[PDB]
Amino acid sequence: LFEVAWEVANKVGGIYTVLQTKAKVTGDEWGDNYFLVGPYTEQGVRTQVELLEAPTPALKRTLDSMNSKGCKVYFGRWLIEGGPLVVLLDVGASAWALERWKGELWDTCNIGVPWYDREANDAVLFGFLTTWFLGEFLAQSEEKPHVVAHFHEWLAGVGLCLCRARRLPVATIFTTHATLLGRYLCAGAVDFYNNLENFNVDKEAGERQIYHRYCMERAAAHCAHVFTTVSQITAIEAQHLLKRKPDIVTPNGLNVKKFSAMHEFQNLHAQSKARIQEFVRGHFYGHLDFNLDKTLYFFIAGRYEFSNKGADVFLEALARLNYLLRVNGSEQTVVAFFIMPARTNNFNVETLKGQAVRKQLWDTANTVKEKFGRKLYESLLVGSLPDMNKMLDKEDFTMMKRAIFATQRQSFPPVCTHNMLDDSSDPILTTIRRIGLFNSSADRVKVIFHPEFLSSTSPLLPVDYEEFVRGCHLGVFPSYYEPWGYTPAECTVMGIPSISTNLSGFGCFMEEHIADPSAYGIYILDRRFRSLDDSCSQLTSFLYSFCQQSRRQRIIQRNRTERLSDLLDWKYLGRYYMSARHMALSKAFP
Amino acid sequence: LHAQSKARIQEFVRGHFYGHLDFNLDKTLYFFIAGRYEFSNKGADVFLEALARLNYLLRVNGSEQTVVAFFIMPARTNNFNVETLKGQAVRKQLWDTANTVKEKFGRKLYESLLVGSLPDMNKMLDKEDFTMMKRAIFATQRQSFPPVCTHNMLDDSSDPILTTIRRIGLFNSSADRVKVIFHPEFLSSTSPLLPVDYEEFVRGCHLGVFPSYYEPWGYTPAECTVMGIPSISTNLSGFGCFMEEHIADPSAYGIYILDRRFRSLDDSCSQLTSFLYSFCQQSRRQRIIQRNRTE
Amino acid sequence: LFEVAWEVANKVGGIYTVLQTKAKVTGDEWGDNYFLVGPYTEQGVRTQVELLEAPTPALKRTLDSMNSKGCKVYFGRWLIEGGPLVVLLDVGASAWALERWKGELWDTCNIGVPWYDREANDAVLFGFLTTWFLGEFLAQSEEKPHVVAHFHEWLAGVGLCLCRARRLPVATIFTTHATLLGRYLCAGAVDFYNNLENFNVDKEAGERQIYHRYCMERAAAHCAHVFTTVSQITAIEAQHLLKRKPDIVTPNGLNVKKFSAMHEFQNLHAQSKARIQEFVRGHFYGHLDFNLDKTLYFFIAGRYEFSNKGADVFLEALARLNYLLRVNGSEQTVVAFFIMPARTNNFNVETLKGQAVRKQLWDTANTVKEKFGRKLYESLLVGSLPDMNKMLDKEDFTMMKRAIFATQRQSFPPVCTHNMLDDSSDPILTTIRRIGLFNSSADRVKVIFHPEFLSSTSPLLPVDYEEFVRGCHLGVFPSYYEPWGYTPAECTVMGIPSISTNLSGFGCFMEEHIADPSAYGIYILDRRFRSLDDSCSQLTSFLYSFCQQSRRQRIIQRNRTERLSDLLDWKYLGRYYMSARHMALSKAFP
Ligand SMILES: O=c1ccn([C@@H]2O[C@H](COP(=O)(O)OP(=O)(O)O)[C@@H](O)[C@H]2O)c(=O)[nH]1
Ligand SMILES: O=c1ccn([C@@H]2O[C@H](COP(=O)(O)OP(=O)(O)O)[C@@H](O)[C@H]2O)c(=O)[nH]1
Ligand SMILES: O=c1ccn([C@@H]2O[C@H](COP(=O)(O)OP(=O)(O)O)[C@@H](O)[C@H]2O)c(=O)[nH]1
Ligand SMILES: O=P(O)(O)OC[C@@H]1O[C@@H](O)[C@H](O)[C@H](O)[C@H]1O
Ligand SMILES: O=P(O)(O)OC[C@@H]1O[C@@H](O)[C@H](O)[C@H](O)[C@H]1O
Ligand SMILES: O=P(O)(O)OC[C@@H]1O[C@@H](O)[C@H](O)[C@H](O)[C@H]1O
Ligand SMILES: OC[C@H]1O[C@H](O)[C@H](O)[C@@H](O)[C@@H]1O
Ligand SMILES: OC[C@H]1O[C@H](O)[C@H](O)[C@@H](O)[C@@H]1O
Ligand SMILES: OC[C@H]1O[C@H](O)[C@H](O)[C@@H](O)[C@@H]1O
Repeated sequence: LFEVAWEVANKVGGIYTVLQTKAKVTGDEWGDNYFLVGPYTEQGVRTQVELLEAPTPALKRTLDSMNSKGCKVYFGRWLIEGGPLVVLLDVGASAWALERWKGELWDTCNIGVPWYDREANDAVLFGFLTTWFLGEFLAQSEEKPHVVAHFHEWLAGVGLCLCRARRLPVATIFTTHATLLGRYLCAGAVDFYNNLENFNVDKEAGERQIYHRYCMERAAAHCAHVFTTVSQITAIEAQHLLKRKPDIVTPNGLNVKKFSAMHEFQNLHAQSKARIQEFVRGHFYGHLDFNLDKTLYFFIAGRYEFSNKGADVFLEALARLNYLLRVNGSEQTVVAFFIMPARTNNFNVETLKGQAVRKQLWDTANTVKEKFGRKLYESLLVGSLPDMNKMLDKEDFTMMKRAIFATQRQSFPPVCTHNMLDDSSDPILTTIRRIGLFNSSADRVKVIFHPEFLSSTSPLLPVDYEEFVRGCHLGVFPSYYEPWGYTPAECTVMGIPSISTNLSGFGCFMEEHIADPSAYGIYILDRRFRSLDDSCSQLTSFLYSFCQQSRRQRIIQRNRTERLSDLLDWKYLGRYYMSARHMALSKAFP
Repeated sequence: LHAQSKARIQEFVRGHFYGHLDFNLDKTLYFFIAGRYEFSNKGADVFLEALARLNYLLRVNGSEQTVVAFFIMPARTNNFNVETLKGQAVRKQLWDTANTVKEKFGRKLYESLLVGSLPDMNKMLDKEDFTMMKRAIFATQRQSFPPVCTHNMLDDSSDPILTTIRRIGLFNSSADRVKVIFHPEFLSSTSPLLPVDYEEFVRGCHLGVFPSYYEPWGYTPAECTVMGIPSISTNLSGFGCFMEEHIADPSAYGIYILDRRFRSLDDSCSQLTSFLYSFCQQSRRQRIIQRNRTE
Repeated sequence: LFEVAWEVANKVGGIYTVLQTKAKVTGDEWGDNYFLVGPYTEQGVRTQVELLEAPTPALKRTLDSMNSKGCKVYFGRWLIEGGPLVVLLDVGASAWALERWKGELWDTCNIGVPWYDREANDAVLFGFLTTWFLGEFLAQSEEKPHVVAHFHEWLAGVGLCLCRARRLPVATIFTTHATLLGRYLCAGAVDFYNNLENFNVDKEAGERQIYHRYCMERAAAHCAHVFTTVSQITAIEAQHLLKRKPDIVTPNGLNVKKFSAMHEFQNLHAQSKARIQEFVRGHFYGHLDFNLDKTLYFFIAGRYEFSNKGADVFLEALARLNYLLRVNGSEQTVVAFFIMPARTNNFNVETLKGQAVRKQLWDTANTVKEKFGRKLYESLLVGSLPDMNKMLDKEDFTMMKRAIFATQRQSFPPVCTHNMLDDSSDPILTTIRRIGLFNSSADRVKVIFHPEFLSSTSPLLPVDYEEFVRGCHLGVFPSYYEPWGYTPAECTVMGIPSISTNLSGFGCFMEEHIADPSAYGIYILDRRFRSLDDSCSQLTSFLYSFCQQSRRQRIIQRNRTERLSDLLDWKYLGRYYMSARHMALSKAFP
């Protein structure tokens, strides 16, 4: 098996997660005949990969057959023990002969990549290197086994045509997880779901680009022995646009972390929410005028797509929910996070300063705490109950007064934790300042935009993504166009209720698998049969309905949402890959 | 008190010089010049010239000693800069990561001691904690040099201190034997960074250099000597004049009286450099004895 | 060099400390030609010794020359890096032929050991083994060097006669640190210092025993090329009783631990006194009616000799000082420790229970402390100064009341921390209950008898001896008969003022080395020209005078006492051993 892809060592939301979750089961069920191919980027990928430059059995012949011939191929383990013997390929090591590879592409399939975008050039170069490695392996192994080559996305789709030109006896499977042409039309301010058969692919390809990419994608789909897509909705645009109906639907699964107790995810949520509460206390210093027990943490994560990931409708719903909470005289407050990576330069002074003063207050309270504890210990040793007024003197009251005065703040807490280099052109900040949300005292919702992926080694918010998601209360992902949707998937795996859409692969998958959804925390939101304003109103209604329920109802809802983890497990969802491999073997050679 | 305050200053230095802790901290001496922001009156130009010269001698002498010189002179700022707060944040993030590995190691060691078997030291730490230590080490990697000013001043092109610092080529580099930290604000016990009031910080330093040209009496050296810290006064100062005829043979009690009346500016700078180097050469025992004599 | 002795691996107050302190300088000045010989006891001595059974250079010939011949010889390092290549000898391994060794002793010097005491039989067996090892080494080394053999005490004195019988060409030095006959006459309720020339050695030897021991000691003194003693007072009884005037006086030194700062011993004293204060709070639970800042810690340590170490006079002085402190209306209190090992079975329930309730109160105060700190942190985060009455609720007051009630105690704290198996015959407890000292509320002095050596791994008092001594305030050692005195020596080395005697080697040594003593914390107490009652009165006066001075005076006195460490340093006191070695070399062979 060869699961060649571009995201194996570099962290990107797509491809990387599905491969990392699949590797364990796909290796334990099959064995050491599982091989993974990907690129090399000088970004720290070697930190997570245990490279094996020295010769190693289980395809030891290529190391002394081709490595010392002007190429660069490594063998790694990934630090994940699913037996993922990964074949890492360097991109910049072999780039001096791009002209001959372009000529080879011209001879074979009249395709290639223009010099405008280096991403696709690197993808094609990696495809050439992968094809050379696979051919060398077949030559060295005397063609005794019939290996199956599987391809993900267009970043590794040139392998299909390269192998078909050379007629290598392998079973070809191609699985596209996102028709990028659909992605770039859905961002073109044009309706995409009302009609699909009225699109002219060649006319649209090129004004927004995606002409060579579309051509190579369709060539791979046609020439691949087995074609596959993520959701049933994915197959719909695949057969209507690429004119190649997928052989079988292959829903995306996850490696659920089973605990010895059913309620351990609740404890993880409690701890992570405590950490988020510490961050909130840091950010809203001098403005802690709202109860923190009535605070709910909403969030929308993923790549920074405004109209595709559904951030405009979420912000409109947040403004409306703020208006209803203000006019209803409610003590509930909602802190909404926005984890969408936009380029910054560093943090702003306000956020780091807020964390600093929060922990300075923590230190001052600690000091008074040890002094009080020592005096109380003396009193208990003597045998007299404290009268509570003889312990604290004038100096510690003086320093508490000084600390309180130092934390006084007149400006409002910032909406962005980082210092972005383009604030006049950022959609999120623009609409935030348009809808009049500035974390004010009167505001019932507080927006925090964290334009960066979460990491466990960050100066502020020392939580990785999974822990932070476990800490939140509701994940709102009203995405207009996205094939499957991972973020709601692990939200429901970790027990957090989520707001999906009927235009999403996750929402569609959970639509017909459960009778009466939204009773299990899956607030499916209709975006196909409703206008934008109606969808915003429905999102506001869903948010308010989540707000009105008490703590017991929230706990019960989280339990019900967690109970659905078995649907997205790779044990249940891995059978489709096995079926695809069986069809590929039957088509190529029994 | 000096030991505790120097420990706090060491924590601040570790925060500021994160990813650049290539110098021994036991060979680090903390000089400072405090008071109101007068350049030619409080003697900040001559101090910076002497700092540059002492850096040159320490570099050409192959010395392991390093000197961190503080400049507490209030100039109007707007807030801190991102680099300094970020440095404190990553320092205490490393502290938290080391703490986490520390509790895990302590629990495993407690289990081993309860069983009755001496640790073999390789069965305790697994792959995950090594992974997070590697990630923490990578996160603290830094390519830019530590800043010379902890705050964000609104006029850097017209500040005398920063101008002469960038003129004398001092940027807290790895090769630099002296590191300059300009803190344009009075110290306070309730500050987000450096949570020390002025007296505690002065107790933590090693030598207070106040080569003031014109000032009537001089308080800063007075409480420096009251708290035991050796000081460098001048014969144009009221404190220096007062201590001149009250003690036979000064500079044997930590009062490095510096002549600025009968000497030119260059000669005064050379004498200040000689005094700084002489303070640098003496060992820990000599420093302790000198602090006792000054107290 | 061969510093053969019985206390090299087993912990005994004498011999062990002097050898362990000397080894560093005597090895750094000379080198790897330094060899140490001692016995083997199955008591954990191998834990502190890195045995080298495998062959090792620097006398590698004996390992393959004699070890595989029915004997048992090891090579060790001691874990002390003074280069102490120690030659460890097993005692029980070679004991099957004691009859032939007894016959050899009869042939050589008409000496030996009767079967009443196994200590001296083991000593003689170890002496035979040492002589065999030394002879084998000379045979293997072709007698190229002229090694010097030095002997300590009568536990290794048979080596002198054994080597003299065989006429081995070595330079013999013998250093007796205690004339044991003097020790056992001074405990016989007979005056010993008024006259020395009127004693009949043979008549006294045997009724109290020490006949064979005395004979072999005097034979070693006569036959040794160089004879040496600890103090000038030691030489006095040596020449008047053994009839062999020592060649030179060899005062006992110590390896002083120099710190980078002069005042570090003050900080060590502060920390150790804090630990002793924790122990006192544990022991006196429910009876902490006295200020702990006015508490002074006196102690008398060493082996359990009542009339020789001066414990009766110390207890009489403690009772008198208690009477004066009571009638003077003083707030000062004195806790007097008695570290004298007597056999026990385990601790008593009261002391362990007291430590337990002390740390239970510590835990309860801690719990209230975290609750208070969290509430205070919330208040400071809000921005409001605490009003100090809204934080503590009824439950934590309830548990503080319950804890206070649980620590109520009606019986007085015990005087002995352990459970001794003979309380009706213990001199210390007998005189304590006679002088009416029971740690009462009215008592101004509190006596704690700890019948065991201090250790760092004890369930209570987790302090080794040096740390505890650093923590105390005054070491009272009014010893009647003891040759030199180590305990006051390291008391003054570590800065603690001490009360020595003019009958002591340390007191005599410090008498003529400093003008006007007792101005440096050395309270020399006259016991030769004064009666017992007068000595007790002088001790009471010294204790009261120490009590009256304030904290500043105590600190200054500790500084002055610490300044005298250079007198007892081995650098200054090691020249006498060098002189003795030079005389031995001159007498044996130039
Ligand atoms: O701060 C973040 C936010 C998102 N993700 C990852 O990004 C993926 C989102 O994938 P999705 O299919 O939702 O959309 P994509 O970002 O791939 O377009 C999830 O698997 C997350 O694990 C992350 O690692 N850190
Ligand atoms: O960070 C600082 C620096 C200086 N000072 C005070 O400023 C005074 C300096 O007075 P001096 O006579 O040296 O000169 P002045 O500043 O009055 O001109 C000293 O007493 C210090 O206590 C302070 O409080 N904090
Ligand atoms: O709790 C104790 C008490 C005493 N000692 C040691 O016992 C020795 C006392 O020797 P000294 O010459 O005072 O009298 P000895 O006990 O040898 O007769 C000192 O060196 C101490 O180090 C000890 O290790 N722990
Ligand atoms: O954050 P909430 O919705 O109020 O949930 C409250 C918390 O949920 C879970 O983490 C646990 O059951 C906690 O015990 C509970 O306090
Ligand atoms: O900072 P230094 O000059 O090296 O002084 C070293 C320190 O001085 C004092 O604070 C104390 O004596 C400390 O015990 C000592 O370690
Ligand atoms: O126990 P005392 O005799 O009262 O001595 C008091 C203590 O002595 C030394 O340990 C130190 O100087 C301490 O700073 C001091 O508090
Ligand atoms: O369909 C699988 C997932 O990965 C894809 O590459 C897309 O980035 C994401 O939107 C999709 O949900
Ligand atoms: O002379 C007394 C002190 O206070 C004065 O006001 C000056 O500011 C200062 O330089 C002087 O040393
Ligand atoms: O004289 C040296 C020291 O060790 C001796 O063996 C005695 O036990 C002790 O009292 C003496 O002070």
